[PDB]
Amino acid sequence: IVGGRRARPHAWPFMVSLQLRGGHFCGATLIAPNFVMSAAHCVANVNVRAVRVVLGAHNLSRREPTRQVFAVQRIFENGYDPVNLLNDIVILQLNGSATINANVQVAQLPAQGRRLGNGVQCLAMGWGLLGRNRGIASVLQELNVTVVTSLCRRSNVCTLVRGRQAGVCFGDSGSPLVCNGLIHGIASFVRGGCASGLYPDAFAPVAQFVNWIDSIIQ
Amino acid sequence: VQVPYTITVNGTSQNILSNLTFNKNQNISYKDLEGKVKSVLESNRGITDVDLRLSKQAKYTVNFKNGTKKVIDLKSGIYTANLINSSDIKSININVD
Ligand SMILES: *[C@@H]1O[C@H](CO[C@@H]2O[C@@H](C)[C@@H](O)[C@@H](O)[C@@H]2O)[C@@H](O[C@@H]2O[C@H](CO)[C@@H](O)[C@H](O)[C@H]2NC(C)=O)[C@H](O)[C@H]1NC(C)=O
Ligand SMILES: *[C@@H]1O[C@H](CO[C@@H]2O[C@@H](C)[C@@H](O)[C@@H](O)[C@@H]2O)[C@@H](O[C@@H]2O[C@H](CO)[C@@H](O)[C@H](O)[C@H]2NC(C)=O)[C@H](O)[C@H]1NC(C)=O
Repeated sequence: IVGGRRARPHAWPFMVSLQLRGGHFCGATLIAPNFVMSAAHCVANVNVRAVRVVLGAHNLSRREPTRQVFAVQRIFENGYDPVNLLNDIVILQLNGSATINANVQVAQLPAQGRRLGNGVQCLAMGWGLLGRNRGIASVLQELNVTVVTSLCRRSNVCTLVRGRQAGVCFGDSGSPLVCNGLIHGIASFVRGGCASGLYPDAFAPVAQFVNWIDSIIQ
Repeated sequence: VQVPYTITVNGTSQNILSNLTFNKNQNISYKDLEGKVKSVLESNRGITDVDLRLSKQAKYTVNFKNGTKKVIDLKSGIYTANLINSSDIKSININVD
């Protein structure tokens, strides 16, 4: 997240860090005690047996006893198209169920088909790079963004920060976009680099997949 | 670690066999990978940034240790917002025109 701010500790208890040997590589969202939701491109080219799902984290550079760590037992995709970056969503079933508490909570999802109009105010978040240069964040970052429909696609939810170089960056893929308390987006891709100030960031549109999500998580 | 790569230009490259250098287990982005591909395009064949923009097509394919591949268009300016473990890359094939 470029141009954001630190989140207050555990403000977003559905937020998930997906990790490999070298640490965080993607975000995700807890959508049931034993399911998290991320971008399909986050795991298409990785060994899913090696992925660790870290719940209840805040500062990735510290040992945090509030953390719960799971492996991925099964994945579910729904027609992912990596060339056109369409249907960029994956559900990861954990090898167990999270213990729900103040720090680990399940996110709420919108109704099937709900489409956000131009101008809706949202919040992005993640542990991605803090700038086009510089490295991943330690503390979870959040950023006020606005839904936009110009320079977008109907198959995406896109967001912009007016008149500033701010937006998602590398390592933010898979992270939720929260609008009116609901998870409306999964970070997918950027254009012309991070935080160009010109091209909106693109999110997979969660509301278009709710019937499928519900069939998997019951 | 060493990662082999190939460069094909107008279909008629593929003579040269050498490697790229990555840090073991380090997470990198596709913008990082783009810069490495553009660097070896220039040093190995003198194909500059200007040359890439003037080309009809310019792509590279990343082959991964899990058997999958990802095809990146060097002219699209699109980047997925993920990080990738450099140890998961098996090889890279670059194709200009
Ligand atoms: C569910 O899986 C977690 C995570 O397993 C680790 O990470 C996986 C990606 C894979 O690399 C596994 O081989 C790893 O063990 C288990 O958490 C581990 O539990 C063991 C025993 O309790 C403990 O010694 C490790 O430190 C834990 N690892 C981490 C990263 O927390 C967990 O035990 C599994 N759940 C059940 C019910 O078996
Ligand atoms: C920046 O965003 C925060 C967070 O609320 C977000 O915006 C909402 C419209 C909706 O998308 C939520 O799901 C998001 O999480 C804003 O905080 C809110 O501010 C109003 C007025 O001050 C207050 O009544 C709410 O309770 C606040 N909600 C929370 C969760 O703090 C904040 O106002 C935004 N800042 C700017 C400058 O737009």
